[PDB]
Amino acid sequence: SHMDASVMSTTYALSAAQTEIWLAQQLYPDSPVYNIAQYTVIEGVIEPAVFEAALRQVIDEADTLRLQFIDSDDGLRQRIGTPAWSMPVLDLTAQADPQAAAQAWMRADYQQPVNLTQGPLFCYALLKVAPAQWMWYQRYHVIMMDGYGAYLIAQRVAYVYSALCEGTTPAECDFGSILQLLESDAQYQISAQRAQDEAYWLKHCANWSEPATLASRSAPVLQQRLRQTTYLAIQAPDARRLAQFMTAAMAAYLYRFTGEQDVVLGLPVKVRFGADRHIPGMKSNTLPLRLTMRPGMNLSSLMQQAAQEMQSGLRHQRYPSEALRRQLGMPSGQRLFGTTVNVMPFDLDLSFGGYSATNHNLLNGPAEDLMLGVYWTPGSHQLRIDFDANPACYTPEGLGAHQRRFIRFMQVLAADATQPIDSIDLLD
Ligand SMILES: CCCCCCCC(=O)SCCNC(=O)CCNC(=O)[C@H](O)C(C)(C)COP(=O)(O)OP(=O)(O)OC[C@H]1O[C@@H](n2cnc3c(N)ncnc32)[C@H](O)[C@@H]1OP(=O)(O)O
Repeated sequence: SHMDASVMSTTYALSAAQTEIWLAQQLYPDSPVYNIAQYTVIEGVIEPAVFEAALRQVIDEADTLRLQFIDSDDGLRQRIGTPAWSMPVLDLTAQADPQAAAQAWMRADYQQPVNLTQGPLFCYALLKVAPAQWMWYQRYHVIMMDGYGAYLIAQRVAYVYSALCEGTTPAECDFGSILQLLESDAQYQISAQRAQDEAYWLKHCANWSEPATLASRSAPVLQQRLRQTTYLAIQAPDARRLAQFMTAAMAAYLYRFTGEQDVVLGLPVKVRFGADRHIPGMKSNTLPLRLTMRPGMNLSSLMQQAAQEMQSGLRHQRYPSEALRRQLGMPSGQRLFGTTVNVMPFDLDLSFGGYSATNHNLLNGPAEDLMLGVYWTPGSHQLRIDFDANPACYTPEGLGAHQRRFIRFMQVLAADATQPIDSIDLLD
Protein backbone atom coordinates (compact mmCIF):
# COMPACT_ATOMS: atom_id res chain seq x y z
CA SER A 1 0.00 0.00 0.00
CA HIS A 2 1.18 3.49 -0.95
CA MET A 3 0.28 4.89 2.47
CA ASP A 4 2.87 2.69 4.17
CA ALA A 5 5.43 3.68 1.53
CA SER A 6 4.74 7.37 2.13
CA VAL A 7 5.06 6.95 5.91
CA MET A 8 8.52 5.45 5.46
CA SER A 9 9.49 8.15 2.94
CA THR A 10 8.47 11.08 5.16
CA THR A 11 9.88 9.94 8.51
CA TYR A 12 13.12 9.25 10.38
CA ALA A 13 14.13 6.21 12.41
CA LEU A 14 14.24 6.52 16.18
CA SER A 15 17.63 7.17 17.67
CA ALA A 16 19.24 4.39 19.72
CA ALA A 17 18.14 5.97 23.02
CA GLN A 18 14.61 6.49 21.70
CA THR A 19 14.46 2.90 20.54
CA GLU A 20 15.32 1.62 24.01
CA ILE A 21 12.61 3.83 25.47
CA TRP A 22 10.08 2.62 22.89
CA LEU A 23 10.82 -1.06 23.58
CA ALA A 24 10.59 -0.61 27.36
CA GLN A 25 7.33 1.37 27.02
CA GLN A 26 5.87 -1.33 24.76
CA LEU A 27 6.23 -3.89 27.56
CA TYR A 28 3.73 -1.82 29.64
CA PRO A 29 1.80 0.47 27.30
CA ASP A 30 -0.31 1.65 30.29
CA SER A 31 2.60 2.44 32.64
CA PRO A 32 3.04 6.27 32.89
CA VAL A 33 6.57 5.94 34.18
CA TYR A 34 8.24 7.33 31.03
CA ASN A 35 7.05 10.85 31.83
CA ILE A 36 9.32 13.52 33.22
CA ALA A 37 7.69 16.57 34.74
CA GLN A 38 8.54 19.66 36.76
CA TYR A 39 7.02 22.95 37.76
CA THR A 40 8.50 26.42 37.95
CA VAL A 41 7.23 28.63 40.80
CA ILE A 42 7.21 32.31 39.80
CA GLU A 43 7.04 34.94 42.57
CA GLY A 44 5.21 37.62 40.67
CA VAL A 45 2.51 38.38 38.14
CA ILE A 46 2.35 36.28 34.96
CA GLU A 47 0.31 37.54 31.98
CA PRO A 48 -0.99 34.32 30.39
CA ALA A 49 -1.37 35.66 26.84
CA VAL A 50 2.28 36.75 26.83
CA PHE A 51 3.35 33.45 28.37
CA GLU A 52 1.49 31.55 25.65
CA ALA A 53 3.18 33.71 22.99
CA ALA A 54 6.53 32.76 24.56
CA LEU A 55 5.57 29.08 24.45
CA ARG A 56 4.58 29.34 20.78
CA GLN A 57 7.98 30.85 20.00
CA VAL A 58 9.89 28.13 21.86
CA ILE A 59 7.81 25.37 20.21
CA ASP A 60 9.04 26.84 16.92
CA GLU A 61 12.63 27.05 18.21
CA ALA A 62 12.90 23.59 19.85
CA ASP A 63 11.59 21.31 17.15
CA THR A 64 11.76 18.22 19.35
CA LEU A 65 8.49 19.63 20.76
CA ARG A 66 6.91 19.14 17.33
CA LEU A 67 8.00 15.50 16.85
CA GLN A 68 5.16 13.16 15.86
CA PHE A 69 5.49 9.37 16.03
CA ILE A 70 3.97 7.02 13.45
CA ASP A 71 3.82 3.22 13.55
CA SER A 72 5.60 1.39 10.71
CA ASP A 73 6.72 -2.02 9.48
CA ASP A 74 10.23 -1.38 10.82
CA GLY A 75 8.85 -0.06 14.11
CA LEU A 76 8.11 3.44 15.29
CA ARG A 77 9.16 6.35 13.07
CA GLN A 78 9.12 10.09 13.69
CA ARG A 79 8.82 13.37 11.81
CA ILE A 80 8.52 17.07 12.50
CA GLY A 81 4.75 17.34 12.68
CA THR A 82 1.92 19.66 13.71
CA PRO A 83 0.98 18.58 17.25
CA ALA A 84 -2.26 19.80 18.78
CA TRP A 85 -1.65 21.71 21.99
CA SER A 86 -3.12 24.30 24.30
CA MET A 87 -2.04 25.95 27.55
CA PRO A 88 -4.56 25.49 30.41
CA VAL A 89 -4.76 28.45 32.81
CA LEU A 90 -6.24 27.54 36.20
CA ASP A 91 -6.76 30.17 38.90
CA LEU A 92 -6.81 28.13 42.11
CA THR A 93 -6.53 31.06 44.52
CA ALA A 94 -10.12 30.77 45.82
CA GLN A 95 -9.73 27.09 46.78
CA ALA A 96 -9.37 26.05 50.42
CA ASP A 97 -5.84 24.73 49.75
CA PRO A 98 -4.59 26.24 46.46
CA GLN A 99 -1.18 24.56 46.77
CA ALA A 100 -2.70 21.12 47.25
CA ALA A 101 -5.14 21.75 44.40
CA ALA A 102 -2.25 22.65 42.08
CA GLN A 103 -0.32 19.54 43.05
CA ALA A 104 -3.41 17.41 42.43
CA TRP A 105 -4.01 18.97 39.00
CA MET A 106 -0.40 18.35 37.97
CA ARG A 107 -0.49 14.80 39.30
CA ALA A 108 -3.70 14.05 37.40
CA ASP A 109 -1.89 15.04 34.21
CA TYR A 110 1.38 13.22 34.76
CA GLN A 111 -0.46 10.03 35.67
CA GLN A 112 -2.34 10.13 32.33
CA PRO A 113 -1.22 7.49 29.83
CA VAL A 114 0.65 8.89 26.86
CA ASN A 115 0.02 7.14 23.56
CA LEU A 116 3.03 7.99 21.44
CA THR A 117 1.20 8.14 18.09
CA GLN A 118 -1.67 10.32 19.31
CA GLY A 119 -0.02 12.58 21.86
CA PRO A 120 0.05 15.09 23.28
CA LEU A 121 3.68 14.28 24.17
CA PHE A 122 4.16 17.48 26.22
CA CYS A 123 1.91 19.52 28.48
CA TYR A 124 2.32 23.14 29.54
CA ALA A 125 -0.05 24.81 31.99
CA LEU A 126 -0.23 27.89 34.22
CA LEU A 127 -1.63 27.52 37.74
CA LYS A 128 -2.23 30.58 39.90
CA VAL A 129 -1.83 29.53 43.53
CA ALA A 130 -1.63 32.86 45.31
CA PRO A 131 -1.68 36.56 44.58
CA ALA A 132 1.57 36.99 42.69
CA GLN A 133 2.40 33.29 42.80
CA TRP A 134 2.17 31.18 39.65
CA MET A 135 3.29 27.69 38.68
CA TRP A 136 4.30 26.81 35.13
CA TYR A 137 3.84 23.04 34.82
CA GLN A 138 5.96 21.16 32.25
CA ARG A 139 5.52 17.50 31.33
CA TYR A 140 7.28 15.48 28.62
CA HIS A 141 7.57 11.89 27.50
CA VAL A 142 11.24 10.91 27.72
CA ILE A 143 11.21 9.66 24.13
CA MET A 144 11.37 13.33 23.13
CA MET A 145 12.94 15.12 26.13
CA ASP A 146 15.54 14.49 28.82
CA GLY A 147 16.45 16.45 31.94
CA TYR A 148 19.02 18.73 30.34
CA GLY A 149 16.65 19.34 27.44
CA ALA A 150 13.85 20.39 29.80
CA TYR A 151 16.32 22.72 31.52
CA LEU A 152 17.25 24.31 28.17
CA ILE A 153 13.59 24.85 27.32
CA ALA A 154 12.77 26.43 30.69
CA GLN A 155 15.75 28.81 30.34
CA ARG A 156 14.64 29.82 26.85
CA VAL A 157 10.97 30.33 27.82
CA ALA A 158 11.99 32.54 30.75
CA TYR A 159 14.22 34.60 28.45
CA VAL A 160 11.65 34.94 25.65
CA TYR A 161 8.85 35.78 28.07
CA SER A 162 11.05 38.41 29.70
CA ALA A 163 11.77 40.04 26.33
CA LEU A 164 8.12 39.99 25.26
CA CYS A 165 7.12 41.51 28.62
CA GLU A 166 9.52 44.39 28.09
CA GLY A 167 8.45 44.80 24.45
CA THR A 168 11.78 43.89 22.89
CA THR A 169 12.70 41.31 20.29
CA PRO A 170 14.18 38.17 21.91
CA ALA A 171 17.73 37.55 20.70
CA GLU A 172 18.10 34.69 18.21
CA CYS A 173 17.79 31.19 19.63
CA ASP A 174 20.99 29.16 19.72
CA PHE A 175 19.18 25.79 19.47
CA GLY A 176 20.10 23.34 16.76
CA SER A 177 17.48 21.13 15.11
CA ILE A 178 16.47 17.73 16.44
CA LEU A 179 16.99 16.40 12.92
CA GLN A 180 20.71 17.16 13.25
CA LEU A 181 20.78 15.34 16.59
CA LEU A 182 19.10 12.33 14.97
CA GLU A 183 21.46 12.38 11.98
CA SER A 184 24.48 12.52 14.28
CA ASP A 185 23.16 9.59 16.32
CA ALA A 186 22.51 7.60 13.13
CA GLN A 187 26.12 8.18 12.13
CA TYR A 188 27.40 7.18 15.59
CA GLN A 189 25.51 3.90 15.37
CA ILE A 190 27.73 2.92 12.41
CA SER A 191 30.87 4.84 13.44
CA ALA A 192 34.30 3.66 14.59
CA GLN A 193 33.79 5.77 17.73
CA ARG A 194 31.01 3.40 18.79
CA ALA A 195 33.21 0.36 18.27
CA GLN A 196 35.93 1.78 20.52
CA ASP A 197 33.27 2.67 23.11
CA GLU A 198 31.79 -0.84 23.00
CA ALA A 199 35.23 -2.41 23.46
CA TYR A 200 35.91 -0.19 26.48
CA TRP A 201 32.65 -1.08 28.22
CA LEU A 202 32.82 -4.78 27.36
CA LYS A 203 36.22 -4.83 29.06
CA HIS A 204 35.14 -2.65 31.99
CA CYS A 205 32.11 -4.81 32.88
CA ALA A 206 33.21 -8.24 31.72
CA ASN A 207 32.98 -9.90 35.16
CA TRP A 208 29.73 -8.70 36.71
CA SER A 209 27.88 -9.44 39.96
CA GLU A 210 24.14 -9.34 40.44
CA PRO A 211 23.56 -5.76 41.60
CA ALA A 212 23.82 -4.75 45.23
CA THR A 213 20.52 -3.32 46.40
CA LEU A 214 18.60 -2.38 49.53
CA ALA A 215 15.47 -4.15 48.25
CA SER A 216 14.40 -7.64 49.28
CA ARG A 217 13.33 -8.27 45.66
CA SER A 218 13.96 -7.02 42.15
CA ALA A 219 10.99 -6.38 39.89
CA PRO A 220 10.17 -4.48 36.70
CA VAL A 221 8.82 -1.01 37.43
CA LEU A 222 5.21 -0.50 36.43
CA GLN A 223 4.24 2.20 38.89
CA GLN A 224 5.40 5.76 39.27
CA ARG A 225 8.16 6.25 41.80
CA LEU A 226 7.77 6.36 45.53
CA ARG A 227 9.63 9.52 46.49
CA GLN A 228 11.23 10.71 49.70
CA THR A 229 12.71 14.22 49.56
CA THR A 230 15.16 15.85 51.97
CA TYR A 231 16.80 19.26 51.69
CA LEU A 232 20.40 19.46 52.84
CA ALA A 233 22.76 22.28 53.63
CA ILE A 234 25.91 21.85 51.54
CA GLN A 235 28.16 22.04 54.62
CA ALA A 236 27.14 18.38 55.05
CA PRO A 237 33.03 21.12 45.38
CA ASP A 238 31.91 21.24 41.74
CA ALA A 239 29.50 18.95 39.90
CA ARG A 240 32.12 16.28 39.25
CA ARG A 241 33.22 16.03 42.87
CA LEU A 242 29.62 16.19 44.09
CA ALA A 243 28.97 13.15 41.89
CA GLN A 244 32.14 11.47 43.18
CA PHE A 245 30.95 12.06 46.73
CA MET A 246 27.39 10.88 46.12
CA THR A 247 28.46 7.70 44.34
CA ALA A 248 31.11 6.94 46.96
CA ALA A 249 28.58 7.53 49.75
CA MET A 250 25.84 5.41 48.16
CA ALA A 251 28.31 2.60 47.44
CA ALA A 252 29.59 2.66 51.03
CA TYR A 253 25.99 2.60 52.30
CA LEU A 254 25.08 -0.35 50.05
CA TYR A 255 28.20 -2.18 51.26
CA ARG A 256 27.39 -1.52 54.92
CA PHE A 257 23.87 -2.86 54.48
CA THR A 258 24.45 -5.86 52.18
CA GLY A 259 28.16 -6.62 52.57
CA GLU A 260 28.52 -6.53 48.78
CA GLN A 261 32.08 -5.45 47.97
CA ASP A 262 31.77 -5.14 44.16
CA VAL A 263 29.21 -2.31 43.94
CA VAL A 264 28.00 -1.30 40.48
CA LEU A 265 25.91 1.87 40.37
CA GLY A 266 24.16 3.61 37.50
CA LEU A 267 25.46 7.07 36.61
CA PRO A 268 23.11 9.08 34.37
CA VAL A 269 25.04 11.30 31.95
CA LYS A 270 24.03 13.91 29.35
CA VAL A 271 25.76 12.50 26.21
CA ARG A 272 25.95 16.10 24.97
CA PHE A 273 29.14 16.99 23.13
CA GLY A 274 29.61 19.93 20.80
CA ALA A 275 26.51 20.87 18.86
CA ASP A 276 24.32 18.53 20.88
CA ARG A 277 24.77 20.80 23.92
CA HIS A 278 22.26 23.14 22.25
CA ILE A 279 19.58 20.72 20.98
CA PRO A 280 16.62 20.01 23.27
CA GLY A 281 15.61 16.36 22.95
CA MET A 282 16.46 12.95 24.40
CA LYS A 283 20.20 12.14 24.53
CA SER A 284 20.97 10.90 28.02
CA ASN A 285 22.48 7.54 28.92
CA THR A 286 23.24 5.75 32.18
CA LEU A 287 26.76 4.36 32.68
CA PRO A 288 27.80 1.43 34.91
CA LEU A 289 30.18 2.77 37.57
CA ARG A 290 32.08 0.13 39.55
CA LEU A 291 33.40 0.74 43.07
CA THR A 292 35.31 -2.03 44.85
CA MET A 293 34.79 -2.02 48.61
CA ARG A 294 38.25 -2.85 49.89
CA PRO A 295 39.25 -3.76 53.44
CA GLY A 296 39.64 -0.58 55.48
CA MET A 297 38.84 2.03 52.83
CA ASN A 298 37.67 5.48 53.87
CA LEU A 299 35.77 8.17 51.98
CA SER A 300 38.94 9.44 50.28
CA SER A 301 39.83 6.10 48.68
CA LEU A 302 36.25 5.64 47.49
CA MET A 303 36.12 9.08 45.88
CA GLN A 304 39.54 8.31 44.37
CA GLN A 305 37.98 5.25 42.75
CA ALA A 306 34.92 7.16 41.56
CA ALA A 307 37.04 9.96 40.10
CA GLN A 308 39.10 7.37 38.24
CA GLU A 309 35.96 5.63 36.93
CA MET A 310 34.60 8.91 35.58
CA GLN A 311 37.92 10.03 34.08
CA SER A 312 38.26 6.65 32.35
CA GLY A 313 34.69 6.22 31.17
CA LEU A 314 33.05 9.58 30.47
CA ARG A 315 34.75 9.79 27.06
CA HIS A 316 32.92 6.56 26.15
CA GLN A 317 29.54 7.69 27.47
CA ARG A 318 27.80 7.49 24.07
CA TYR A 319 27.49 3.72 24.20
CA PRO A 320 23.98 2.76 25.38
CA SER A 321 23.92 0.69 28.54
CA GLU A 322 21.10 -1.48 27.15
CA ALA A 323 23.25 -2.34 24.14
CA LEU A 324 26.04 -3.12 26.61
CA ARG A 325 23.78 -5.57 28.46
CA ARG A 326 22.91 -7.33 25.20
CA GLN A 327 26.52 -7.52 24.03
CA LEU A 328 27.62 -8.98 27.39
CA GLY A 329 25.12 -11.81 26.93
CA MET A 330 23.26 -11.00 30.10
CA PRO A 331 20.07 -12.93 30.91
CA SER A 332 16.79 -11.22 30.12
CA GLY A 333 15.67 -8.85 32.86
CA GLN A 334 19.04 -8.94 34.65
CA ARG A 335 20.48 -5.47 35.22
CA LEU A 336 24.05 -4.17 35.39
CA PHE A 337 23.08 -1.94 38.32
CA GLY A 338 20.10 -1.53 40.60
CA THR A 339 20.83 1.79 42.28
CA THR A 340 21.39 4.89 40.16
CA VAL A 341 23.00 8.14 41.29
CA ASN A 342 21.52 10.92 39.17
CA VAL A 343 23.34 14.20 39.86
CA MET A 344 21.68 17.17 38.14
CA PRO A 345 23.94 20.25 38.51
CA PHE A 346 21.48 22.38 36.54
CA ASP A 347 20.68 25.93 37.67
CA LEU A 348 17.30 25.82 39.43
CA ASP A 349 16.71 29.59 39.26
CA LEU A 350 14.99 31.56 36.49
CA SER A 351 13.70 35.11 35.93
CA PHE A 352 10.30 35.82 34.31
CA GLY A 353 9.61 39.45 33.48
CA GLY A 354 11.83 40.57 36.35
CA TYR A 355 10.26 38.10 38.79
CA SER A 356 12.26 35.38 40.53
CA ALA A 357 11.41 31.75 39.87
CA THR A 358 12.60 28.30 40.91
CA ASN A 359 12.33 24.81 39.39
CA HIS A 360 11.00 21.73 41.21
CA ASN A 361 11.03 18.21 39.85
CA LEU A 362 7.89 16.09 39.88
CA LEU A 363 8.91 13.03 37.83
CA ASN A 364 12.40 11.98 36.84
CA GLY A 365 11.61 8.85 34.83
CA PRO A 366 11.23 5.20 35.82
CA ALA A 367 12.57 3.94 39.16
CA GLU A 368 13.63 0.35 38.40
CA ASP A 369 14.96 -0.13 41.94
CA LEU A 370 16.36 2.94 43.71
CA MET A 371 17.49 6.25 42.21
CA LEU A 372 19.21 8.93 44.25
CA GLY A 373 18.31 12.23 42.56
CA VAL A 374 20.49 15.18 43.56
CA TYR A 375 19.42 18.69 42.49
CA TRP A 376 22.04 21.41 42.98
CA THR A 377 22.34 24.88 41.53
CA PRO A 378 26.13 25.10 41.03
CA GLY A 379 27.53 27.39 43.71
CA SER A 380 24.48 27.21 45.96
CA HIS A 381 24.68 26.19 49.61
CA GLN A 382 21.73 23.81 49.32
CA LEU A 383 20.97 20.40 47.84
CA ARG A 384 17.70 18.63 47.21
CA ILE A 385 18.07 14.87 47.66
CA ASP A 386 15.34 12.56 46.32
CA PHE A 387 15.11 8.84 46.92
CA ASP A 388 12.97 7.60 44.00
CA ALA A 389 12.09 3.92 44.36
CA ASN A 390 10.09 1.16 42.71
CA PRO A 391 6.89 0.74 44.78
CA ALA A 392 7.08 -3.00 44.23
CA CYS A 393 10.40 -2.99 46.13
CA TYR A 394 10.12 -0.43 48.96
CA THR A 395 7.61 1.14 51.32
CA PRO A 396 7.28 4.89 51.97
CA GLU A 397 8.38 4.46 55.59
CA GLY A 398 11.19 2.01 54.84
CA LEU A 399 12.38 4.36 52.12
CA GLY A 400 12.23 7.30 54.51
CA ALA A 401 14.19 5.35 57.10
CA HIS A 402 16.84 4.53 54.50
CA GLN A 403 17.00 8.19 53.46
CA ARG A 404 17.38 9.46 57.04
CA ARG A 405 20.05 6.84 57.74
CA PHE A 406 21.81 7.68 54.49
CA ILE A 407 21.80 11.43 55.09
CA ARG A 408 23.26 10.98 58.57
CA PHE A 409 25.79 8.45 57.25
CA MET A 410 26.90 10.76 54.45
CA GLN A 411 27.34 13.64 56.89
CA VAL A 412 29.53 11.50 59.15
CA LEU A 413 31.51 10.42 56.07
CA ALA A 414 32.10 14.03 55.01
CA ALA A 415 33.00 14.94 58.61
CA ASP A 416 36.14 12.73 58.51
CA ALA A 417 37.24 11.53 55.06
CA THR A 418 40.03 9.35 56.52
CA GLN A 419 37.81 7.24 58.78
CA PRO A 420 37.07 3.62 57.75
CA ILE A 421 33.50 3.22 56.50
CA ASP A 422 33.31 -0.03 58.47
CA SER A 423 34.01 2.05 61.61
CA ILE A 424 30.91 4.27 61.25
CA ASP A 425 27.78 3.69 63.32
CA LEU A 426 24.51 3.84 61.41
CA LEU A 427 21.03 4.94 62.53
CA ASP A 428 19.22 1.59 62.17
C1 LIG B 1 10.86 17.81 33.19
C2 LIG B 1 11.78 17.84 34.42
C3 LIG B 1 13.15 17.23 34.10
C4 LIG B 1 13.18 15.75 34.58
C5 LIG B 1 14.63 15.23 34.49
C6 LIG B 1 14.71 13.98 33.58
C7 LIG B 1 15.56 12.87 34.25
C8 LIG B 1 16.07 11.89 33.17
O1 LIG B 1 15.63 10.78 33.12
S1 LIG B 1 17.36 12.44 31.98
C9 LIG B 1 18.99 12.55 32.82
C10 LIG B 1 19.06 13.76 33.78
N1 LIG B 1 20.35 13.61 34.45
C11 LIG B 1 21.58 14.09 33.83
O2 LIG B 1 21.57 14.64 32.76
C12 LIG B 1 22.88 13.82 34.64
C13 LIG B 1 23.92 14.95 34.56
N2 LIG B 1 24.96 14.49 35.48
C14 LIG B 1 26.16 13.87 34.94
O3 LIG B 1 26.27 13.77 33.76
C15 LIG B 1 27.21 13.34 35.93
O4 LIG B 1 26.61 13.21 37.18
C16 LIG B 1 28.45 14.23 36.08
C17 LIG B 1 28.17 15.49 36.92
C18 LIG B 1 29.54 13.39 36.76
C19 LIG B 1 28.91 14.63 34.66
O5 LIG B 1 30.08 15.37 34.82
P1 LIG B 1 30.58 16.24 33.50
O6 LIG B 1 31.80 17.04 33.89
O7 LIG B 1 29.48 17.14 32.98
O8 LIG B 1 31.06 15.12 32.39
P2 LIG B 1 30.79 15.20 30.76
O9 LIG B 1 30.84 16.64 30.29
O10 LIG B 1 29.52 14.48 30.39
O11 LIG B 1 32.10 14.42 30.12
C20 LIG B 1 33.38 14.90 30.52
C21 LIG B 1 34.39 13.93 29.91
O12 LIG B 1 33.94 13.58 28.74
C22 LIG B 1 35.27 13.18 27.85
N3 LIG B 1 35.14 13.60 26.50
C23 LIG B 1 35.22 12.83 25.41
N4 LIG B 1 35.05 13.60 24.33
C24 LIG B 1 34.86 14.86 24.76
C25 LIG B 1 34.63 16.04 24.08
N5 LIG B 1 34.52 16.38 22.68
N6 LIG B 1 34.47 17.17 24.74
C26 LIG B 1 34.53 17.18 26.10
N7 LIG B 1 34.74 16.02 26.77
C27 LIG B 1 34.91 14.86 26.10
C28 LIG B 1 36.34 13.76 28.42
O13 LIG B 1 37.27 12.71 28.90
C29 LIG B 1 35.79 14.61 29.60
O14 LIG B 1 36.60 14.56 30.65
P3 LIG B 1 37.62 15.85 30.88
O15 LIG B 1 36.91 17.13 30.49
O16 LIG B 1 38.02 15.91 32.33
O17 LIG B 1 38.84 15.68 30.00
